Amino acid sequence: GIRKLKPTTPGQRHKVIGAFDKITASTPEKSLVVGKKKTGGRNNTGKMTMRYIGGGHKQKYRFIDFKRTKDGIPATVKTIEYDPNRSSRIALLYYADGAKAYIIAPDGLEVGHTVMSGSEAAPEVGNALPLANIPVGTIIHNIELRPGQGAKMVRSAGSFAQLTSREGTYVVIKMPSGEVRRILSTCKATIGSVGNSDHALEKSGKAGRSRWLGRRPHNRGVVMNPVDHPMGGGEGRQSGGHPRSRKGLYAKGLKTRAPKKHSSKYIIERRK
Amino acid sequence: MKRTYQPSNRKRLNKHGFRSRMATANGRRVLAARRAKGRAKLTVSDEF
Amino acid sequence: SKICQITGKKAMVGNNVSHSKRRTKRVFDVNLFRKKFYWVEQDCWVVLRISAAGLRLINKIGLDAAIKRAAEKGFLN
Amino acid sequence: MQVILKEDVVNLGYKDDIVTVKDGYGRNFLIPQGKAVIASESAKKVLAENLRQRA
RNA sequence: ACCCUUGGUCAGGUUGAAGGUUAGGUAACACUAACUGGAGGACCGAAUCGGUAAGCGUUGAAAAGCUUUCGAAUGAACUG
RNA sequence: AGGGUUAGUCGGGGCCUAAGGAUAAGCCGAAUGGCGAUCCGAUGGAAGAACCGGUUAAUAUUCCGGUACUGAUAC
RNA sequence: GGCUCCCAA
RNA sequence: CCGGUGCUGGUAAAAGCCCCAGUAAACGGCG
RNA sequence: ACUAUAGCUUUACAUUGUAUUGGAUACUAACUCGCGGCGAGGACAGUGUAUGGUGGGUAGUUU
Ligand SMILES: [K+]
Ligand SMILES: [K+]
Ligand SMILES: [K+]
Ligand SMILES: [Mg+2]
Ligand SMILES: [Mg+2]
Ligand SMILES: [Mg+2]
Ligand SMILES: [Mg+2]
Ligand SMILES: [Mg+2]
Ligand SMILES: [Mg+2]
Ligand SMILES: [Mg+2]
Ligand SMILES: [Mg+2]
Ligand SMILES: [Mg+2]
Repeated sequence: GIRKLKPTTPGQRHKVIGAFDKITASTPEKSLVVGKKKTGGRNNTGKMTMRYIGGGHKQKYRFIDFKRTKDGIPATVKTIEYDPNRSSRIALLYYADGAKAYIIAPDGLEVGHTVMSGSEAAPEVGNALPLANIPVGTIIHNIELRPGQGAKMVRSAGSFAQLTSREGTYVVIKMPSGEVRRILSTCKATIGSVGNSDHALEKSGKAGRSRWLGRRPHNRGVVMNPVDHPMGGGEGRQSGGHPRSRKGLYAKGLKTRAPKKHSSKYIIERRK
Repeated sequence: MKRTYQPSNRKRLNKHGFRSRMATANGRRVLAARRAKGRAKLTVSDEF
Repeated sequence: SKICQITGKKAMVGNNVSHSKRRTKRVFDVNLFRKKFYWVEQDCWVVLRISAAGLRLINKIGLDAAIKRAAEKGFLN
Repeated sequence: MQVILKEDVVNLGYKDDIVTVKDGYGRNFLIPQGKAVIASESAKKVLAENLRQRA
């Protein structure tokens, strides 16, 4: 859900934030968190390689189990928690073996439920199965690209993918982007869609919230000088010509995916 | 108004001290040139 | 030390020359790569950073002779 | 490459004979899997001596 | 100038968001009134940060200041 | 020119790690070298532990008079 | 000191 | 408004280019 | 504007092999990647030399 702020101030007139109605705990698990350092977009030589990054609230990293290799060990869902590092919520799991882990919280997973991973697991929401064992037509998320490497594909809040058909060693999956592509049937996926689908309805309301989230102001190229940007210069306002970056890379329709990439053999239909 | 020199002994030694000069090939070049000129004050480490 | 371990080949310095004879500095690089070889005489596997010329010499006189020759000439290390 | 066969190989046979091959077929397959060895002069002389003694 | 890590500072007053409780009200939610609550790049205003307007200074007390006036002052704040 | 700064308990250091820095195994590279997980590195965390009174020209929780406490060491 | 509330956690 | 300009598609020992199509919250025009 | 050039891109040779039916398909052993040998690719890709395009991104200049 979402909470719309009343317009007591101009900086709150257009502000919509989440209702936090799924969170059941406020403190993270101590053994699964660690303090995280920030980069200002600076690489190991100290040079700013990525702009518009800096400041923001201090954050701690949560260890998410994207691999889920504890096959056949049932786990109990303990809490649903806020994670500052991703748009979705996370879930705390207690294994009957006595381990603890964090997983991406799927839509519909409630505190007190049971989850399992591996081939013998029932295809219920929250369970992790090899794609060879998932019934065709199931809504899935957290899709592995290579077997054993961990989920990479469908992870953002509200996002989901679909298993459309299977063709032997490969299954066919439709992506959030609308791409249709082939995935090895020994790769793993989790049943259900990622929760917190109302994350897209939130509005910051003011510049201060972007500063809290750790973004820095972005300057348009047409209001610079020619020495700084190809689109800068002129007396008064000017359009800047064909849109391009500081290095002259066209910004309208020029494709940048490598034309000889091997993975294009597994991509049936493309969509960006 | 605030002027350009704001003293700090730790920063002075970290930036221009003897060990800072010896840590780099160009710093040793500076030391060799100063010895060849015959400076009585080799680095800021010599000052007090 | 990017250099062939069998022949000692390293990069050369030369010029790009345009049609109007403008000359710009350039480097001629060695066709260098890492490859694994089965040493029969010692019955083991070795990894060598060699050029295609070094591979030609190996395929001409055998791996053992090439390695001993390179060690004698100092290229091996 | 020129190789002295150590075993029998289909489509180029005559175990213990000298045959010319492509460099890759013989550097990357035959020698590591044990079929054939390089045809150096010492190996040629040894094989000739063995064939002469067994003749 | 920007960033990173670790610390510190912000007199006093005002306003009164969400939420809650109590009465009425509904098939039930809604919804009305009182009390409570204490949010906010909210208000007035010291420290502090900045530098609007005028006067003065222009071999100046100062190689950019002083006096009055004025902006911000829980934050995209200031500062070691 | 002479004199003047007195600590088991105050402050620091000795211990620990942050940003960052130097490195090992390795990687890269005409040279000089550039990288790269243990060590260094406080602005943070531990420190093993008091006060009262008096006194100098110039020191004091340090000197003195009481009152205490802490750490090692020989029975 | 704890308590309450909040999200930027 | 797709005419112009961009962008996207279908020689040494094939690209391109052509041609056709598309694209204006692309640059641009609206005698 | 003239002339170059980093980068990007095309093809040939090298790295680079085998079989079937040439022009494609298939294979695994070069080579690449993943998990701790096994898996996934595969003579492609990447890299070197040569070569044609493009290239105010950068440079030297003229006007
Ligand atoms: K902007
Ligand atoms: K320019
Ligand atoms: K100040
Ligand atoms: Mg301007
Ligand atoms: Mg104009
Ligand atoms: Mg305010
Ligand atoms: Mg004031
Ligand atoms: Mg004010
Ligand atoms: Mg240490
Ligand atoms: Mg005194
Ligand atoms: Mg120019
Ligand atoms: Mg000149």
